[PDB]
Amino acid sequence: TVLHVQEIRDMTPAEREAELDDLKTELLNARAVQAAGGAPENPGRIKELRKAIARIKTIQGEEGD
Amino acid sequence: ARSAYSYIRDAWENPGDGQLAELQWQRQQEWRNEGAVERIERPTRLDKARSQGYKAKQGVIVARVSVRKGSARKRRHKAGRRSKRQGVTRITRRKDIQRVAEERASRTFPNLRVLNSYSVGQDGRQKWHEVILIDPNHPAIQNDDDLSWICADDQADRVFRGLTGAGRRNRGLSGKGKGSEKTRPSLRSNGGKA
Amino acid sequence: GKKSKATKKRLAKLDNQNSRVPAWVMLKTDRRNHKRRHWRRNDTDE
Amino acid sequence: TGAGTPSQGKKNTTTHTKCRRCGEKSYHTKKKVCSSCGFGKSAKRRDYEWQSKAGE
Amino acid sequence: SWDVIKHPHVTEKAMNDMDFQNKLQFAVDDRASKGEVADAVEEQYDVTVEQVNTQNTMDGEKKAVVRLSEDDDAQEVASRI
RNA sequence: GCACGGAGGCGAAGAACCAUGGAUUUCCGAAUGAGAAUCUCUAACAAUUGCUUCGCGCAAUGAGGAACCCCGAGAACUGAAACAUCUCAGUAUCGGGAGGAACAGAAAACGCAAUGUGAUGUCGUUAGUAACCGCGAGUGAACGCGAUACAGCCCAAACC
RNA sequence: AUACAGGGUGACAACCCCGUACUCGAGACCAGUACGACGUGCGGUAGUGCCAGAGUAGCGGGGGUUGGAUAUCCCUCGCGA
RNA sequence: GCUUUACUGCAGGCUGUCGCUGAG
Ligand SMILES: [Cl-]
Ligand SMILES: [Cl-]
Ligand SMILES: [K+]
Ligand SMILES: [Mg+2]
Ligand SMILES: [Mg+2]
Ligand SMILES: [Mg+2]
Ligand SMILES: [Mg+2]
Ligand SMILES: [Mg+2]
Ligand SMILES: [Mg+2]
Ligand SMILES: [Mg+2]
Ligand SMILES: [Mg+2]
Ligand SMILES: [Mg+2]
Ligand code: NA
Ligand code: NA
Ligand code: NA
Ligand code: NA
Ligand code: NA
Ligand code: NA
Ligand code: NA
Ligand code: NA
Ligand code: NA
Ligand code: NA
Ligand code: NA
Ligand code: NA
Ligand code: NA
Repeated sequence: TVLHVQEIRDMTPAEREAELDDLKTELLNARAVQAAGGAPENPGRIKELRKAIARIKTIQGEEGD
Repeated sequence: ARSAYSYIRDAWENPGDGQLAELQWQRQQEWRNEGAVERIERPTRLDKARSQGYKAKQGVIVARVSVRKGSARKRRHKAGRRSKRQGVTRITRRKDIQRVAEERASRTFPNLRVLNSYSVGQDGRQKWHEVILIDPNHPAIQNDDDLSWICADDQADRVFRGLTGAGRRNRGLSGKGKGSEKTRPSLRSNGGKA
Repeated sequence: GKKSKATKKRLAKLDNQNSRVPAWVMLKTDRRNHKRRHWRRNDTDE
Repeated sequence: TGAGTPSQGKKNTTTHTKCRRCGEKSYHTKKKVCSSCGFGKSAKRRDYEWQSKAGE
Repeated sequence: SWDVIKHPHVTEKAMNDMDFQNKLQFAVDDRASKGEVADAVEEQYDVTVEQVNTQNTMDGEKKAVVRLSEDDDAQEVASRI
């Protein structure tokens, strides 16, 4: 959602990897707030981050890296 | 006039007389120390070989196969069996030694398929037959009009389905007339009565 | 008796399946875990 | 010493375990062969025509 | 590609080790060796790793006990997440 | 998703849903580097073959599938009012294998004997006829006709 | 009404909704088949004993199988054009 | 199920002969 398709393609081979490692870290700091019984969650997002990483990797392979 | 082949073919009409007999008595000695399935470089019976499908090409293989002589190596019945089914010695298989040879061979060379076969002697305790196999995955043969068909999928593991020449002969499918009632088009569709 | 890294996982799954159906699925279906395995009364595999 | 109740007490040897191939608890760890799928004995799944009626 | 660190194990016991011993407990993939656990930790939180103790849980996962050098403070690291 | 809660999110950047093509696709598994009850140990077509730059370089096999199909191995209860040939029955079961269908197939055929027909299946009939059988119980075709669908070919050798 | 098949819908529905008839489109199968085109060359006479598949045709002994009777098909032993 | 000089068989042992199998 907060990250669309075209945009993933407009990036350079290095930006996908940079953004991927940015989201991977947010998703990782997400599972920690949850594993900590945390309540300030926003359920839709922890789901999105997963689907975003899919979209990014899906495109990485599509562009030849 | 007579071809060179016609000599080899004639010599083999009586393998017990002349030079061939002097030859058999020799080779056989070397043949008895050899394994069951041995790949030889050239057909012993060049004529017969060619007349069966042989060609000096890439993907055409020949091999000799030795089998024990005898009758049904049938084990005796352990449970109750009436007098008639009590056989072990006498009864023989419904599959001839030549055909057994073709299979031992096709197996030894999985990827290859069996063209044909032929006898090459026998002593007091074994019989030999040579076997012509073909590599249906080799372009030489896929392109060779005269052998092309053997590549067809529905030709795979043919020797095992009795599709050989020696197979149809064993299945009683020689004569298109009298006697073939119970064999054509197949033994199983005739309830196995031949 | 000693166990393997693998067996130890199987046992674990076998224990997680042994939990009750969430009180919330109750309300969502508007209305029973048929695979409740007691330790003494029942026997797992292996 | 009866073969019954009293001889049930020694039964603490392990035999048929979870077969890696078919997923049954029929892998005889002393023979390393499955009683169900045949894994360990045949490359082909063990199957017999008598696991069902004749005309079926 | 599999991730080494799954998430921080937060429990009454985990806190104890963290407070009085400067230890961080984790939830990690079961193929991840002590050595691997080490690296991924130093890399993810920027610290110096002393020792790692592993254990395969009755929860299908592996549990990593990682101790940070006398230079870094555990309580401070686990709080920013 | 079933699955109708709670919180939250997604959708006019046209989501859901559907169709087609593509990506990803853990470990065991023919399971193939080697070992193992789904995990482990230090680069791999393991094994058997074929072609071979004779280097696993290029390839092949393996195993699954409701039943059908093809080649092999082949019962007994039962019927015969007992029972041994015979029957059940080439049935059940077992071994090996192919395809989408298999198999068979272009006469060293038929033999309504003819001045005749003209590859092979299959359907109908011939026919429970001929033939077999402690001539007991029981087993049991073909040519032919009428239909369906049709289609005909290639080596070996002579001579180069 | 070329549509009174069937279903849904708070009771028995052609006309409330899905559909039904009519017409149309797409895939798959038929099938890389039918037809067409390209090359190759069909056939015929006279002469010539140059060529045409062997443990085969076939015989005998022993088993089996078949409706196959002497006259089914197969296997094995021995002999063999 | 067992038995035997019950009926019919079968392995098995003994034996002639055939082939393997040749020289004076
Ligand atoms: Cl074959
Ligand atoms: Cl006629
Ligand atoms: K009987
Ligand atoms: Mg430990
Ligand atoms: Mg392995
Ligand atoms: Mg009886
Ligand atoms: Mg009776
Ligand atoms: Mg048929
Ligand atoms: Mg009678
Ligand atoms: Mg019969
Ligand atoms: Mg007739
Ligand atoms: Mg009979
Ligand atoms: Na083969
Ligand atoms: Na027969
Ligand atoms: Na128990
Ligand atoms: Na967890
Ligand atoms: Na998939
Ligand atoms: Na391969
Ligand atoms: Na190689
Ligand atoms: Na009776
Ligand atoms: Na009786
Ligand atoms: Na007539
Ligand atoms: Na009789
Ligand atoms: Na004979
Ligand atoms: Na008894």
